[PDB]
Amino acid sequence: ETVPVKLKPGMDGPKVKQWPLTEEKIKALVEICTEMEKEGKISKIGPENPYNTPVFAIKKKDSTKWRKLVDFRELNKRTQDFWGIPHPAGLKKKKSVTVLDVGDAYFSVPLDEDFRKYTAFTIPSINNETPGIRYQYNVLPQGWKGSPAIFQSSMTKILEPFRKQNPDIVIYQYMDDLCVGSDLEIGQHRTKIEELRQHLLRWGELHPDKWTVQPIVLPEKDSWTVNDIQKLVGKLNWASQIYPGIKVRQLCKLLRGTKALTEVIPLTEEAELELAENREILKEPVHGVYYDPSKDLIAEIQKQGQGQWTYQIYQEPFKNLKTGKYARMRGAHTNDVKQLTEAVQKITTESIVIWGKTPKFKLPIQKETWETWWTEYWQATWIPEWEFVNTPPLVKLWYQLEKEP
Amino acid sequence: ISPIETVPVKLKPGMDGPKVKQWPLTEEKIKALVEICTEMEKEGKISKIGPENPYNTPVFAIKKKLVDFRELNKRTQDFWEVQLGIPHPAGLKKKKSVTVLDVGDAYFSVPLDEDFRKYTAFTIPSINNETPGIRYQYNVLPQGWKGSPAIFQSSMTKILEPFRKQNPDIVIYQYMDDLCVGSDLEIGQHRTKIEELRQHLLRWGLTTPDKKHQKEPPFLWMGYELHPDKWTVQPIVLPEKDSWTVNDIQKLVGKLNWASQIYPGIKVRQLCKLLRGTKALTEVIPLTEEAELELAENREILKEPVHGVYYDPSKDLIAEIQKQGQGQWTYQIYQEPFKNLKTGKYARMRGAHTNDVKQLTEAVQKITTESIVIWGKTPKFKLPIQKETWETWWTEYWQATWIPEWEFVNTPPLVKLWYQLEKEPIVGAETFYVDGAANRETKLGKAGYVTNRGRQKVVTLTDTTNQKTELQAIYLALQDSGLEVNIVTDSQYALGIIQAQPDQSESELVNQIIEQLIKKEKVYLAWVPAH
Ligand SMILES: CC(C)=CCOc1cc(NC(=S)c2ccoc2C)ccc1Cl
Repeated sequence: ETVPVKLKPGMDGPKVKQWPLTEEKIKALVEICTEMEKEGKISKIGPENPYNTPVFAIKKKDSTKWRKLVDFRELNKRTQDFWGIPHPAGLKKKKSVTVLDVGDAYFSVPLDEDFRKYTAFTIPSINNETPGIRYQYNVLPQGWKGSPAIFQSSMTKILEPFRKQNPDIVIYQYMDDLCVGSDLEIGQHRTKIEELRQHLLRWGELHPDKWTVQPIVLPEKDSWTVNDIQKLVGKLNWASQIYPGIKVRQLCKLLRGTKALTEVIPLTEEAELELAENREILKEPVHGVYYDPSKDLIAEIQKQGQGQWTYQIYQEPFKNLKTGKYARMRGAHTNDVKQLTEAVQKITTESIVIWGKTPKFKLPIQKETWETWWTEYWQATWIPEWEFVNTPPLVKLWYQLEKEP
Repeated sequence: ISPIETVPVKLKPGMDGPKVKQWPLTEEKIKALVEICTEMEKEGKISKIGPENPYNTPVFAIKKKLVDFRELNKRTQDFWEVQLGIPHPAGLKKKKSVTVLDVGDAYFSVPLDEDFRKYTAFTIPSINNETPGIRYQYNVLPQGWKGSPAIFQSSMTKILEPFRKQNPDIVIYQYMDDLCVGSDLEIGQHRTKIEELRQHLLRWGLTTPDKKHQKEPPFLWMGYELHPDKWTVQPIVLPEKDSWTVNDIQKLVGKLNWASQIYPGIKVRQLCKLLRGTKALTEVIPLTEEAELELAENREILKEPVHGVYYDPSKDLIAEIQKQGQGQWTYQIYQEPFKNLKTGKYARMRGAHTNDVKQLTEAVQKITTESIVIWGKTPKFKLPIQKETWETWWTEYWQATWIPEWEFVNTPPLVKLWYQLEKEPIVGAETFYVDGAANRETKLGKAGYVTNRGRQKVVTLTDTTNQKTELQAIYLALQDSGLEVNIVTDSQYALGIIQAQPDQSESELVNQIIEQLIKKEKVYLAWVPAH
């Protein structure tokens, strides 16, 4: 049977344009769609339907077989609510998390025949030589927020057995994914997962405890030049927005006179206590920062260069919930966009793992550069939100400072 | 007409059918329409109705050597975008034969969702508004009604599925009232198949056209003439005159701007100059000598035949890009040397501050984006930049940037880095401590410096802004300093520079500083908080 889904009051269906796709990509999608059509999952549609959601194809880390991925971000945002499961604050504590793709379990359930129109999507033709192939869903779509919802009971229903077989293991569900964490060592872990699948199948490596949100560390030297100090002052001065106890008075005094940027200045004991006092303030995360569930989660990223990137997740400015550094993966050496999207997938998963919802990203890339090639390296079932920005020269100089082993 | 499953049409949200009054006409326009409608009435297109229809659309009567649905439409629901992007020659494949069937009034061949038919009611007037008028309605898609192009295509698409299944090696393009049909068969088997399709159509009521109306190669598509083996650019013709109005000069620059794509060398600097301070579209501006000339220098180029070749999937796709000048780029996409599919250029995108490599990055992406639409593939690039300059730049820039598989080609002018701020304070170099200040209200400012070598200066500025003084200070620094300089400033903008090192700006001043930076052997920019 089907349940009556609807749109948030006074909202209309998505009418988002299908961006152009590669041939390789189109061939697969056509291939993939004739099948689901056959299997009755989707049905071609008419011109009297004007809604549309973008689609594309991806190789979910392990393929040759392409996976169909839809961007229901608009639909999701326009779809009524159902007021998922409350976040197991304990998941982020597990020694190791493993993710499972279970969108496959949705086609089973039929979609309200009155909400289907809104799930319309289009397969483009190269050189517009053919009118796009217009389809729509007859079953539950993967990537839509209504799916994991409607399929909740059925889902919860099948996991109890496993849940009751291991209770030292947490099962978290987000969209199409399933986040499974436990403390069993590796072998006893992945054997407990394949074991989990088997069960999961007769129907249809993360380590959170290492995520040491690290500190800021100021440079230490034998002798400091006028320039050395100026740079430090700048950084500290900025950092004073976070730790008001930080002071550069005594240092900004050593900076009296028009001396050579390269000349060396001796640190007064005062400027020394002062510095030493700042080193202390930066020693621990600022007090009072608490996550608000009725507020959006933000993820701002910076390109430090040389394969390096840093990020901060907050809700209120300078009140970071977590900080990190991302280093490119073997292979992405000459691809800024690949490095970036891999970065974003990681952060969004960490975010999900800790707060169970995606953050809205602030990206150091031009909309054009991003939109053109992101899908090329995306591997997640979900798609977070983003906006493109210009990195303030200081924010980068400051975070480039964070500590390393 | 048709045994074709109708499409369910509805009115926009809660609105209701048109009720506009029937425009009054002569005894001559009425008897004309009285003629044509009794015709349609019989063909099975329209249907005489009566007092059971509040709706009404204004029928007019023009003689070609007509019904105004404006309102009915503005009340009709929204359909899916009737194909809005069309093929481009550069992406077409060569065919042996290509026939174009003219499914003209195939509109009046498709049934209109019965229920909706009412809304399309109209009335024939009486001789000077006498007794009741003649009332009718549409049983088929109405020429001019919003939902007809989409509903027609949908239909044509459904109808062709069988044939298309029946012969894959036969490409059929749906467009407007034309079915451009091509193949790689022998002219005989082709001719035979056209008649087969033609008859399939006939099996659904679409009376496809005669020999008289018949269309054949070459075909005019966008700005090209299409031949099945290759295409040619429809020669463009610049008019000659003894009197040029404004419109005259614009419509021209337009045409010329279009040519710039294909044709290389086209210029309109002196031609554009004639629009300066223009009072009215009809004004007559005598062409300067310079304008008379360049106009003459173009006429020539345009008199050059530019033919082209079609897309060959079995061959590679290449793109070469040339920086025609600062901020302008030329590109040509070919598979086999000198046999281009497409070419084109990008107007001097005048940003606020960027550099050549970044600008190259955008041309590259605008292209890639173009390519992916035309070919579902992305070209190999031949770029006038050393792979070192690339690595050197991109690897450090503050923003995610990238360039698909590419290869250098030493086709000057090559794009390079005009300068590079030192990574570390220069030992030895003089150190200018700069400062600019101004009263933002009185716009009166001062800018100057003092160095560790005891050199100082201050200039009083007027009609300036603070950013300008801050920057001027730096300009003076570069002016009064040697080949290697250190510069410390508390300027927020100077901070944007150390991070982006732009080599072109919207600000002439910034430009001057850039010209200075490009001149030094070493420059170190240091920013510091103020006060
Ligand atoms: C779009 C268009 C103008 C089609 C008819 O003109 C030609 C099209 C092709 N090549 C192709 S792939 C083709 C054949 C039928 O429809 C298409 C899109 C080649 C020569 C000409 Cl003259």
